[PDB]
Amino acid sequence: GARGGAKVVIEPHRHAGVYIARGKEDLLVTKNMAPGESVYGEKRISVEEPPTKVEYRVWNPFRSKLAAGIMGGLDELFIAPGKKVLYLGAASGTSVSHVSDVVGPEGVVYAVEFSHRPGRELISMAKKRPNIIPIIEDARHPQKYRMLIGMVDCVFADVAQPDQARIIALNSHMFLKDQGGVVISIKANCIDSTVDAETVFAREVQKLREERIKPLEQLTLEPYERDHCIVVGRYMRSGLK
Amino acid sequence: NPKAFPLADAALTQQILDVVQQAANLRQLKKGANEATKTLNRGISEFIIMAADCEPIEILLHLPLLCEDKNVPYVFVPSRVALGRACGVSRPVIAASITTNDASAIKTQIYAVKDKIETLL
Amino acid sequence: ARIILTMGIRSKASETDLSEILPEEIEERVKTAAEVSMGTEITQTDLDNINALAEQIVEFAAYREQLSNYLSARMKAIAPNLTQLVGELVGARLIAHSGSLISLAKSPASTIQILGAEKALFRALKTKHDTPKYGLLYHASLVGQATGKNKGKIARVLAAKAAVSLRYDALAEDRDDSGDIGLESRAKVENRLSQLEGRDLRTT
Amino acid sequence: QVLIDTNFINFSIQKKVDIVRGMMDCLLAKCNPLITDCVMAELEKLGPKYRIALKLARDPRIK
Amino acid sequence: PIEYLLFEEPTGYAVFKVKLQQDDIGSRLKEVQEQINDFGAFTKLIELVSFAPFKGAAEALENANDISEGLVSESLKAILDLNLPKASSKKKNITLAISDKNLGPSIKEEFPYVDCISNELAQDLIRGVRLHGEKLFKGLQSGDLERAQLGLGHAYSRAKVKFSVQKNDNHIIQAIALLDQLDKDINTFAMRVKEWYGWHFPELAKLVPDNYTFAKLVLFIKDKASLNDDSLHDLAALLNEDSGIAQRVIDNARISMGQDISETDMENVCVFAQRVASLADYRRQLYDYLCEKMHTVAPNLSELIGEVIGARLISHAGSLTNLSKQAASTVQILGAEKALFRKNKGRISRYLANKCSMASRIDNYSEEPSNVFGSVLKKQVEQRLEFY
Amino acid sequence: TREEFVSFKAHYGLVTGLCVTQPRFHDKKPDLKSQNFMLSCSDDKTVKLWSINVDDYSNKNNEEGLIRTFDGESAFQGIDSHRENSTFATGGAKIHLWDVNRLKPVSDLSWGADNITSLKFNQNETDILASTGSDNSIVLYDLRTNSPTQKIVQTMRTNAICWNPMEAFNFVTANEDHNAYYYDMRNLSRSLNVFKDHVSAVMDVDFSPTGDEIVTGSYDKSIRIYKTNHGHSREIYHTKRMQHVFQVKYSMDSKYIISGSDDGNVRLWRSKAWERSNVKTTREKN
RNA sequence: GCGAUGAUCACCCGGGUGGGUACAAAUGGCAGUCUGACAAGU
RNA sequence: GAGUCCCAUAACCUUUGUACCCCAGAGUGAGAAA
RNA sequence: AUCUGUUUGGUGGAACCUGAUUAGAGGAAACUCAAAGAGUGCUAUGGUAUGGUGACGGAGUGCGCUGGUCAAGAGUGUAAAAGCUUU
Ligand SMILES: [Zn+2]
Repeated sequence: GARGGAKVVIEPHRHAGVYIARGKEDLLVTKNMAPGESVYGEKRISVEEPPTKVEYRVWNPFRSKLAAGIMGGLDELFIAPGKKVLYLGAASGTSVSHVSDVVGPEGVVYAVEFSHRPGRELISMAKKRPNIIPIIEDARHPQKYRMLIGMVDCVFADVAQPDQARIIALNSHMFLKDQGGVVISIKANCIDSTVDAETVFAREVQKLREERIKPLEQLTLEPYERDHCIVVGRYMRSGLK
Repeated sequence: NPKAFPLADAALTQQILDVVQQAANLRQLKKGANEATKTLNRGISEFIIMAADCEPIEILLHLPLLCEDKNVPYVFVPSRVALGRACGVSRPVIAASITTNDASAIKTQIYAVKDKIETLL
Repeated sequence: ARIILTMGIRSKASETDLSEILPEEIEERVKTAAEVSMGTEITQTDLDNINALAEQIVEFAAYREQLSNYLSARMKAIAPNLTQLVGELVGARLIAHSGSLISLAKSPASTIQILGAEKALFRALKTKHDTPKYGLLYHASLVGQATGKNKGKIARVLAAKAAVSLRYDALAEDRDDSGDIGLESRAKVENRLSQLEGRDLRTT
Repeated sequence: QVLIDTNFINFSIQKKVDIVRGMMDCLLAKCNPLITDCVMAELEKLGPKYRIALKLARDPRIK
Repeated sequence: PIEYLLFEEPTGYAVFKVKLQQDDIGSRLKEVQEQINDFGAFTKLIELVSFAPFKGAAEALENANDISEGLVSESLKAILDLNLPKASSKKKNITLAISDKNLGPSIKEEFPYVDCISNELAQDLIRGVRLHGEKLFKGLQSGDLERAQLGLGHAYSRAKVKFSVQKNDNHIIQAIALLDQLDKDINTFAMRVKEWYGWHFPELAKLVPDNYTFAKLVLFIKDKASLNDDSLHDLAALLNEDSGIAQRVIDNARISMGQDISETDMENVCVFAQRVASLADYRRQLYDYLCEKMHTVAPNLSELIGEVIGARLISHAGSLTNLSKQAASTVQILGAEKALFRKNKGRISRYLANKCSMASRIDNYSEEPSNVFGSVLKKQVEQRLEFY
Repeated sequence: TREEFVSFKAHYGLVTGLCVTQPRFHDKKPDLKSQNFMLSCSDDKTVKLWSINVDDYSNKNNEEGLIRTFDGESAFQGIDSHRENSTFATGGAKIHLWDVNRLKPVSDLSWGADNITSLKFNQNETDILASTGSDNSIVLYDLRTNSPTQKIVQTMRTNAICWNPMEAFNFVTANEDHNAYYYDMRNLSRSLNVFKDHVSAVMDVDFSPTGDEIVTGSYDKSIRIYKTNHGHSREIYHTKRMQHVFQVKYSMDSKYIISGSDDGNVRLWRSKAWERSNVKTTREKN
């Protein structure tokens, strides 16, 4: 398929900071913040621009759930160039690096991770990317890293925890701007494997409404994932009605 | 604090080893560290079982990192001799993986142990 | 590279002075970054070799300057008249492109104009499109002074006078190493540039 | 999980059918009945005539 | 009943005074939520009374740790003591709004006369101070909050991870990338030195094929006209007379076809030949450093195959962590383009690759790796070698 | 937050009275900062003291539930607590003065054999108390004498009494003839004012802490707010879902009104509908 | 005196043809060096 | 009059020279020896 | 090729039908002149306006207010205490 010597046409996506590489096959690609290297072995595309050699990275939907959301057709992403994004559950640079590419030099990414072993690489990756701030701390206690984070335009949560609703709740109140963005990736099995996936998704949305987050849209990630959905909402402190 | 973490207690060790033995009869078990590493790459692992007395322990400490990256449950059992015996081979086994198969006869038994491993983590 | 030699570690930034290397506004900026630097410490064993690499960079730049001064001396003795007109650097490339001084001398002035742009020239000639007009002479000082369409005209004028001076360099049996023919040739092109640039297209 | 409509409560009272027990009988399974604010608001607006319906709707087993 | 507010910045501690108290019963009403966003409305609620910047980067990290652990630093104790008025422990207490509830019990211990509040009313004020940031400080030197967050963020994160330069293996990748570059440049420049001096004495390039010896000789015999018996001894000292080149050059310099080049040209040749000399010495210095670093970073891998071969293997994987995470088969094809590990010959290569994979795992996941396991693992390969 | 701190199944019968107090135990200082206490009384002949965990302050880091029970011979109908000290009074078939540190009524007050339906302690002259009887009567007590003082009989029963927070000797009464009467303690022959807007029985009354307004709840499913200097309401509040207003109170900032009806809902109202709770710029304010 | 810390798994006559990776050289190829008298001012 | 701006300071093809290679590749996964 | 005549790309745009629009449809210029919309930036800060009308201000005295230490008193508790509450 997308072999080495193949030639492709790069065009912009509907979302700012995201691109499409056309050909016999289409690829979702983001401009490389740190040219010449791959974070996790993804394919890369070089374009000769007047000349400077700019580079692009391939975004694999089967590895990043945010990428799966783009393929499935999310209407609104608050992640855009020149915005501050608080990334919860940043295991490594598999998805944060691509988010760091979208926000660009002007934006920042606050990557929050708990486990130290994935944390160590997040530090090493962050030093190739000046706009990533790694915060090796538990997301269940935002008070610990309140010094480190300012107000953020969007909050992205990939934490696979049964009480993610409280984690997203606490972080938004401290750091998310009014009318800001919230993006959640919900895996039904982690939250409650006893009940069906549809029940779990309806339950998580109800909790978000209780927390003054107005859901805007919901999307399931098939064929890339099973029993997964991404809920996109807005933080309306004034009122959801 | 110790490198092998979490380590299953006596009650949970037997429950795990039973699933390992049934998986071997059903051809749903991959034995060895190298084979376990491959299955994580393909995303076909329900969970990884490792032996905590491996000499040295570090030769299987890469698997937890791959597991956490892929969000695959993992757990350590005290003995590699016991793990090898349950796996069905005639030699000690330091690491093993339960292959994912939605049409298997031991779905409930696997998912029962899988849930307990998640609580332990 | 010179900053590394002066200060080896961010700690030294507090007391080290970067005045001779950097201006005031720049040197203070690096000092602030030093205390708040995001990077990690390095051992003396690492610092010793990073200094060794840095010593190579400054020494490379020194010898590169020496070779540049050497080439100027060679060009001012093998083709003094050409150097007066086009310059040492561009003249050297014109000789090197043809492979010899005599080979360049036997070329017509039109070729010298478009010497370095064969790829554009022969593509255009075969596909019935307009041909390039600058070639390698585009980087001469006189062409830079010209603007707009006058760049194309000065390339035509400068190439013609370069052939006059170059031929005097190659084929003169008793040439003085003075560049006198080049100096008078240079004045003609400057006068041509002055009147050519003095004209204004817009009605006054 | 069952969403209760306002008229459902009124007819259930007419036929002497308990909400929780009646649902278990119909489906032979545990049912988690649910009343939204709209349904609760509609019951309150019906007036004093439907005070009995309002009190049953407030049974603790109804979430 | 909130009267003072404590806000923790990366730069320092700020204390505010609450001029007006916002409505609590109507806290969830929209207009009281919007006033937090509006600076015109917010500024009537609170006012800055004190600010105490940290001395430097070191103090910031210590107070970041203490605030994370809910402890009252000496710096925090000073600012609070300077600002908060003395009140009774029982009759009436000055009220302080703090973001973190865990910090309340600590402040109460130091200051019995202050009651800490972190209810939703307090959080709303803290949210407003965070929202407007430096705008509330009336120009007081708060540096730049965004920039200091980056420095403090990395510091706090690594301190918990206990990141060390010892775990660093990128020095190996730099050294190997530089070492082969030097091996290319030394050859390329040495070849040029042969050409330039070839014009002046073409045959001598044939006499001394080894380029490094040729450069040192050319540094001595700058002009082939200069030929003395003492000079013959001095160049005879260079290398050895076993090859006889010492006699050949003297006899051959007398009768040769090289056209004499100018003094300035000779100056370039010797300086350029001197250049080739420096890189050769630097290359050896770097090579020893790579050997030394390999032992420290990956003693097992270096001992099992070698420092240079291990360094090439780490670079191919891109990092020591990448090499460890790979399966044994992938490691074998990782060195299958340069034949790093190289039917019976292949069996050793496949056998050796598995051991190299385990050697990497010991090095990568050990804070202070030893070479004890590398030695026995290499020994196991030697027995396999003898068997086959 | 409009959320419960706690919920108790306090009494088997009807809750006929409730008051939030700060107890003063002889040997123990209760933590008012971390705990708030309420007293409840009911027709099952028992008075219970409860403790509730609150999150006002973060100076600590339980014992949340029933603390003490006072048994009575007869059913209780009203309860109120002395502001300055711990003593509280209950009104049932007989009005009894209780002390928190004693399980039996410390003193017995009663004008006669008639029962008491409600009572309310004065807010400034804390030693003065007023009660209402089933015989269409209002009785005044003074604890400094441990005796009743004055009694007046009206044409109809009065359901509630509130004392003026800014005027120690003035109190308003909710009456059953669609009216509320403003009285002076020292001269009860004449009323200071009459409020006439309601069309059913007035069941509760409350003063704003500023003392310039009163709010009345009525059986006609409405809430009316009066200016103390005018005999007619300036406002009426209602809803289709509100079914019989039995209780009305003012928020302690005088900005809101809390009403409880028999449909089971406790509603919040603005004291002045056109006002808003946000902080105003000087240009808004002026 | 084994092993999951990993068992097992092109052509032609000792000689010559066929194929692959990397680097360097070529005065080897593509591969052929634009036009030619007017222009600017009063 | 006339494309420096697709590196003629270059790319590609051919020849020669030098050093290595002729097993699977996301390799397979319980045999081997007797 | 005084062969053949389809496809691909450009030029052109009759009739019928369908839709939209209509003092026909457009283009260029700007440190030009107007009438509006949206967003953003800025301490954008009197919850009741300077310490002060010789109607005053400063110095000092007294009263008043605040903090904890000590002593005594009252209550609670005890065999007696210790201990705790105190507007
Ligand atoms: Zn609804």
